[PDB]
Amino acid sequence: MFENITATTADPILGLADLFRADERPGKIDLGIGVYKDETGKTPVLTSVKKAEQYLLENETTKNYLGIDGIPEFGRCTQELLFGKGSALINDKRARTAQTPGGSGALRVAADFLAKNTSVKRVWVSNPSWPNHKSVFNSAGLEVREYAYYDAENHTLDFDALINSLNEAQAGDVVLFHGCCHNPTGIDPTLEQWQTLAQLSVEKGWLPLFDFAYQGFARGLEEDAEGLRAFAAMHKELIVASSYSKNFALYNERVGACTLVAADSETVDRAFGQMKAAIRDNYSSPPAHGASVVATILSNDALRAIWEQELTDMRQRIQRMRQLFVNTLQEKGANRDFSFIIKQNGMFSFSGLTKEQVLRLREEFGVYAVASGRVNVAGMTPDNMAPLCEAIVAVL
Amino acid sequence: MFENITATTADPILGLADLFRADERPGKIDLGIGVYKDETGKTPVLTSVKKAEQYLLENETTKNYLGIDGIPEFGRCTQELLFGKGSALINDKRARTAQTPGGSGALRVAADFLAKNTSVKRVWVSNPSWPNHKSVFNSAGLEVREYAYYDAENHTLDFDALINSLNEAQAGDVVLFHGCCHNPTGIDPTLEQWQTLAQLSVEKGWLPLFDFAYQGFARGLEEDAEGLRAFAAMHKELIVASSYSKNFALYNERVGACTLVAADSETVDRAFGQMKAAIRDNYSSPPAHGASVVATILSNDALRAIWEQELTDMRQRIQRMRQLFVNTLQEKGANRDFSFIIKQNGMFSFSGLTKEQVLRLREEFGVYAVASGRVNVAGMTPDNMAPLCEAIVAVL
Ligand SMILES: O=C(O)CCc1ccccc1
Ligand SMILES: O=C(O)CCc1ccccc1
Repeated sequence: MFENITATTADPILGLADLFRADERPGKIDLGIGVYKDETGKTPVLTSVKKAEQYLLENETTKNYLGIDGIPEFGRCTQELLFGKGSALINDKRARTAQTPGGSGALRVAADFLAKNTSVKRVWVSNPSWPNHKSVFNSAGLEVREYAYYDAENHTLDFDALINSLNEAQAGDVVLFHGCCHNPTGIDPTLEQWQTLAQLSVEKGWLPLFDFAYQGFARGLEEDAEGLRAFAAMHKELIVASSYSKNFALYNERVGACTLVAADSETVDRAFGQMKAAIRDNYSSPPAHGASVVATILSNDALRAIWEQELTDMRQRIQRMRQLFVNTLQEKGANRDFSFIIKQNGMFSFSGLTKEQVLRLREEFGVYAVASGRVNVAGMTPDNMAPLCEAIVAVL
Repeated sequence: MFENITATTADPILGLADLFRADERPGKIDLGIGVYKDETGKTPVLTSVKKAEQYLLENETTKNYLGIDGIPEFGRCTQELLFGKGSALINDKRARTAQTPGGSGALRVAADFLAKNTSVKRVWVSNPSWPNHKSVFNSAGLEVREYAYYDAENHTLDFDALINSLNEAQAGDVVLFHGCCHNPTGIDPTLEQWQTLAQLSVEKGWLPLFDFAYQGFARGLEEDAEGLRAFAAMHKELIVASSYSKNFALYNERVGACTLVAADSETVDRAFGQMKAAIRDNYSSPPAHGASVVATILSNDALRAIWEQELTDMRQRIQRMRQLFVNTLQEKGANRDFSFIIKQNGMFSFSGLTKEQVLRLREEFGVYAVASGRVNVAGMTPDNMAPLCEAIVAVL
């Protein structure tokens, strides 16, 4: 049965770790997968996470199965982060949260739930795009269409092209939005743009799906949720697939959430029953450790303030690497204006490298960016900056 | 888009956790979900597990993503536990293991893999079966057929009927076997029957899939793997969905494995690529914490001797409860001979109780069993035995 299985296209991002590891060039540099690094080029455990885990070591008395939807206090903390403490969504009990294995898990759960229980047939995603969106949604039998998003001459959100692109999108189509730190462009709608989009989505009868993996990385926790909250103020229904992988540097514990919102409690509770059925046929119930850490941190005043400052330190270091990055490129002999890189949010820099230029950075310099030309600014340090910028300049 | 979604109960068995929880009667007894309890009626974290978490707290330096297939040492330890240390499957590099969130996650991964990459159309499952086998495989678009298994008269394998009912299983069909402690019946093939079954499937051209969640709970670690290894010795191709939820009392950390076996190394690597693609389309990569614990324990000599003793203590306690259970059924004047229960492997007794008797147990006595009549013997203590036995006696 297995002799004739055909090999797959390597994943443009995930496949990068093996290719990087196998490269024998001394001085190779990994700017691929979006993991935050410190000044030393390490990805450490957060001290607030270590404190929470020590707490769990001392105090946990069982590993008994969580509910299918996970730790209740986790869902409750997720909803405050997403919607704001005194939110009308929370007071009206209009939202149900399933703790999932990562925002990835939340995406797949959303996709299965929608394919099995609704009339949804397509999801609209942005180009440039995050590859797993089309992969996850297609696997659940959903068709995926692209909307336009980016002006590549100006390195700007092309707002009219976004809207014109979606003239197409019908009532009961899903439209996917990145809550902040658009992956890969780093360009986000303004508040006013978020409000226009929200109003258009209501009028068009779209079902909004927010992929929210970077809360805290654009401007800060509350300001990063403005876009989502503006959609939340307008809509009877939406889904949020959120992650704690990046904001807690908890990548490998797979901590995320699928939040369902509907017009009232009755409806959301009833629809959430079928979300649980979608999880049943998948991984059955979610992993306790990472979510308990996040719930422990978010529930304790003192721990939370420790985490919040760690998060801003992460964000400030990336801002510093972005200034250093555009400065070093100039100094290494790039003509070009690269100031547009300073105003991209999140972990990445995106300009306009072709696949050919990316492959050359790799073969010739051992510098690994993603096939799309996306570079991990958060993987840059004062020590790799010079060789990495020299590599980039040579391929321009 | 959500208003017409219909009320449902998701997982029937996990659904019992809630039914049990919401019940306000103080003498309620839980005999549903297969979770081990100690003498005090608690589900403690294992000492070996606490020791491992302690080590991890003290020594982990990163939460950077695992590879799609998880911790390499976890994979190694799994295949050794599965196939034996000297195995030709290991030396010949014919097996690839992905760490998954539970054996449940492994079943889903296996099903998507098959649905997507092979011409497998149907999966044959025992009668009776674990309920989630059917819904998992159906969710991936695979027909599920039933084979004869349990002789509900002799409380025995109806082996000849099993072979008759599999006559129509075609070359390239999947046949699902439980590695040991068949759930729910507690009746496993003998080694000789396993050997007959291994011969037949080679002859018939079936793809065997093993659900192996109870290694160590029938007779012991190596003894329980005998059926699997008799299949491994004969087959070109094979899939194992194994779990550490029960043997490490680690239910909520979601620790399992999907093992793929093919004829040679090139074949298994090319197909495993597509297994990785099925995971990428799903939760992307598995949770580190639980599997780290298991890898920590299995690769350190003293730590694993502590674990094996704890597992021995779990099995030995269950057997003492089985004996106490039939004896006190008798003493309470039971109107059927329940000595057949002594012969069942694992955590359960499949007792022959009807749906009516199950509902009356729940309603009159606050004793909660699975609707099939399966009761969790591992949830029985000396303290709850007499009340639960008077309950069963009254409904017979
Ligand atoms: O590099 C990224 O885009 C973020 C990390 C990631 C990559 C692929 C799947 C899940 C998370
Ligand atoms: O009770 C059982 O059959 C074992 C525990 C379990 C139940 C449902 C999903 C995963 C594991």
